[PDB]
Amino acid sequence: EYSGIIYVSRLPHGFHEKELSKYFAQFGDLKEVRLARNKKTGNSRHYGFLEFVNKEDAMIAQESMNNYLLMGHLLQVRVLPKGAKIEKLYKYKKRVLVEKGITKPVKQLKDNMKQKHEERIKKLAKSGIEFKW
Amino acid sequence: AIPRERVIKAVNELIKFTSKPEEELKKDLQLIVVNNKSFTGTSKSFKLKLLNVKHSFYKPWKEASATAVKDFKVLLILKDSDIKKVSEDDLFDQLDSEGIKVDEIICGKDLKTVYKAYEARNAFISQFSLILADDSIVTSLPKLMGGKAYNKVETTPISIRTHANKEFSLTTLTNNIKKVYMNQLPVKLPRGTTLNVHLGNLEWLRPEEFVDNVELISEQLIKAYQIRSIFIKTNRSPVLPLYYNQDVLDELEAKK
Amino acid sequence: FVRAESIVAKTLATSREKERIKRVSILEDKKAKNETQHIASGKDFILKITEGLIREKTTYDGKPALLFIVRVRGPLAVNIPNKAFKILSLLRLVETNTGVFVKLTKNVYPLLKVIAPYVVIGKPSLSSIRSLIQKRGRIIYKGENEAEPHEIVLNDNNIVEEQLGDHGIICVEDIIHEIATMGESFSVCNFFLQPFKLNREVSGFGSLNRLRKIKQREAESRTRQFSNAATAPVIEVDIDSLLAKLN
Amino acid sequence: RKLTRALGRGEVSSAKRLEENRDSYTLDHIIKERYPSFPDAIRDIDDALNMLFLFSNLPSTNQVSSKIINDAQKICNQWLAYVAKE
Amino acid sequence: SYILESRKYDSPVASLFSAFVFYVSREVPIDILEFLILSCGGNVISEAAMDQIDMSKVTHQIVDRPVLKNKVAGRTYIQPQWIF
Amino acid sequence: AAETFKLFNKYRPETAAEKKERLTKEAAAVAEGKSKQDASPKPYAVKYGLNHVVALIENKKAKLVLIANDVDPIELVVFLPALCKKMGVPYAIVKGKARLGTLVNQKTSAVAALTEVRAEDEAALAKLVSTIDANFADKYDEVKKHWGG
RNA sequence: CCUUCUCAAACAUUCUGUUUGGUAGUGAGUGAUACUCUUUGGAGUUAACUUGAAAUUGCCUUAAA
Repeated sequence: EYSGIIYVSRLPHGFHEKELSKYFAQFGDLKEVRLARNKKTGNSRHYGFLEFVNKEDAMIAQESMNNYLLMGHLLQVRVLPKGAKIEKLYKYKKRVLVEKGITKPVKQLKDNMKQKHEERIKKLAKSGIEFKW
Repeated sequence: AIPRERVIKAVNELIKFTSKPEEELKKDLQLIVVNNKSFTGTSKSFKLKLLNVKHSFYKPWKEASATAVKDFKVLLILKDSDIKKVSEDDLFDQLDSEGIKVDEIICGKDLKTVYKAYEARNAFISQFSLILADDSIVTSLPKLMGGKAYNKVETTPISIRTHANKEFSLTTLTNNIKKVYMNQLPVKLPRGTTLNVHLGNLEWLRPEEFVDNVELISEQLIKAYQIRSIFIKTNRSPVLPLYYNQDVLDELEAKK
Repeated sequence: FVRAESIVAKTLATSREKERIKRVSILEDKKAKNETQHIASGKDFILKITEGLIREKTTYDGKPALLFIVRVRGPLAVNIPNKAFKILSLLRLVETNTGVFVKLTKNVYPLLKVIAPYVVIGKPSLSSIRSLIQKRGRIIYKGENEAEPHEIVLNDNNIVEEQLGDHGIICVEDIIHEIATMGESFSVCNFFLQPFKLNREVSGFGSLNRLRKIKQREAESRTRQFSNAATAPVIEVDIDSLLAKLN
Repeated sequence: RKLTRALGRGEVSSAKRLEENRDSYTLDHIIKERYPSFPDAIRDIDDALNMLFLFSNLPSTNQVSSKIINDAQKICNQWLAYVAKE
Repeated sequence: SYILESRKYDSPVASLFSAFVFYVSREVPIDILEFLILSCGGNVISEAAMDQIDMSKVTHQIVDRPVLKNKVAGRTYIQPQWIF
Repeated sequence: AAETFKLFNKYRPETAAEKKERLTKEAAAVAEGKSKQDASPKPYAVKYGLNHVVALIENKKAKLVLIANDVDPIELVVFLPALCKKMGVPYAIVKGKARLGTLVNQKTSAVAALTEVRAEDEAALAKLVSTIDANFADKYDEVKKHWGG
């Protein structure tokens, strides 16, 4: 026998936990929802999970909406075994970038450039692709 | 200037490096990279700067693709009004005179209607080599056509200054497309320091002509972006310093 | 039950709106702070769309004047975003098909540009405003009796005396001068008027008027252009002709 | 009835076609019977003008079809202009 | 508007004030005085009329505000309530 | 169904008005300029007649099929689902034939067929038939099954 | 069950040359080339290649009823 956890996928854009919450509150006061975004420049990777309260609530939602169509994706939703433990996907944003540098001085990094210039020339020389200078 | 004989021995040495030990077509094409101080941060751009050249490699590319399979070819996208105004007959009068040919002209409605179905969108465009767009539409495109076009440097769209203000004429294009075919090359601005250019092939026009074209771009660009250094590779090779600029390295902590 | 299709279109259109309006917001911030290197066009622009229709282009080059402006519904998926909702609620345009006058300037020319898709825009005529203010106009009175928070019709220039005699104003055609001629700072009127609550153009839902509703919506699709482009022209129409319908 | 059929179906083009394809009514025989014609008509104009000039100052709203109102306005000022110039 | 085109009088009330020209204020109610001056031949000019587009024009002037300011020294003025 | 009709009403047919209008146009163009019946484009719309539709089947050309349930001599159409099953063709039963009368300009038709569609809707159709295949191949595959026990 | 930033200037006229600016992407992965930073934390930039929009886990109110 299955669990109240449900796995939905094949989602469109513009369909976020805001939408899932106000929609599936029609079916039940939810235990929990989670959505799949990318972690970097966070946008939807088009799937998610939920538990409403009950196994029966999950069953009827899946039965109702298994092959449901929308704007021109269609969702596929499935009922899961006992447990099966949504465990991850802290909701990730598009992060603010921060600049930790340049601490090391112009003189030292220029000497780094001077020595690794020659390092580059010798590694291409030993590849072997000879190069003067 | 850079030693042209360093360029010449570079091309012959990578010729032997490539001669003996899809895949070879990936390997053999030349890339030239520039490091600079910094590009524009916190401003994500997709524009292209059309750097003038004296000799185009697109005629070698077209002569190569007549035999080859990727079918080097062009696409055009335009405002809604001009499709009834323009046709292929005019450019077939004009551009075969020089010996080039435009494949197709498209409208934005066509673009959003039939080259939706993202698989089919990609599949429609992927055969095309050179993508060209309206000076008005260029900002609106990526909501429509998407970043799979923009990731590949060949497939990244380019404007053209079309509207002779006012009462746009075709002749304004039938010279301008000749200019950008024979005499200009578009180049991208990323974030950061690093910038690649898919410069060309070695089966195409000679290293002697490529050397002066490389001299032209370098003399244009040493002032453009305060650039740091220049290297070359062909699609795997670790970087060869051919221009090593350190007078600009002194200013980096001067900026802060 | 709430029809997820409706939900996602709602959210998507608000996404479009939130996008373009944050664009124009920090744009107009950049115009005002005048770092004006990276802008397509540093100047404003104007489209007087009139009569299969004719289209005429200019700039403001202000030279300010008056305008008359009305809430129309639309478009059709847009839950209220905060950063417009506050400014329009100041402007008293809610409970749609409400019409108010304004005087243009440079602080406020962006405000019309944000509220633009939600609203119809154009300049009125002397006959039009005459017919409007003579046939309509509604005012609260408070004083000396009768607390009575009732919107009460204009009958009385003694009310104009006792409420606007500080401005030296009686004889409501003087208000018409204040509006028409952009008179002495005009905010007495613009705070006072309780501006016009207009009539639904075609009520209906009989069959014959369903047709007319659809014609109305088609004409609106023809005549409205939501370019959303953040350099776009401001739209202007024949409100003189249109209030012949709506008044 | 035909229009509602066209709207519960579609073919709104033919609906518009059907709207254009009717003949609204006239009342000339009604007039010519009820007042024969001229001196009795001008005897009984007064109650018309009262309602007319009332409605032309009456404002537009629901239950009006304000086409009627601007029609009343123009026919009113036609009367005013004639009788003024005379 | 609604100009008439062709193709003894009301004795005396027609053509009273013949060859009169009244510069009428905007403050006064026009929509009835204009019917009468059209009845009895006279021209009107309102000041709002010219907003969009030597002893010539000022023959008569219509103002019925109780108080008026700033009155100037060049006022060859009557008030129109006599005419009313 | 709602999606289906959002689709189909785009590919609604030609009415008489548009036909005579088209005819007057191509009468204008046939004489002086051109016609190979190219003065007008290829039209693309529903194929709706029963005999013609079922003739198109076994050629076979129909991308999708719509079958009314409520036809009174039901023997007209009882064979059809088997037929499109056996030929492997995208059929589905609909609720009410008057709908089809809407979309091809009749009181009713009892069958609607698609064989040709412009390119923009190809994947839309593709997902559509995928949906109904996901409604028939798994849960109304059992239309003969479910004897009680 | 919405439907997309469709163009502006400078000049001199070119029956258009030059310059300026103007986009923040469907996601998923595939393998794998180079440059910055600072400490490994890889943060940001770098060849092209698949996928039916695919997919299971990276602290306002008349647009009513």
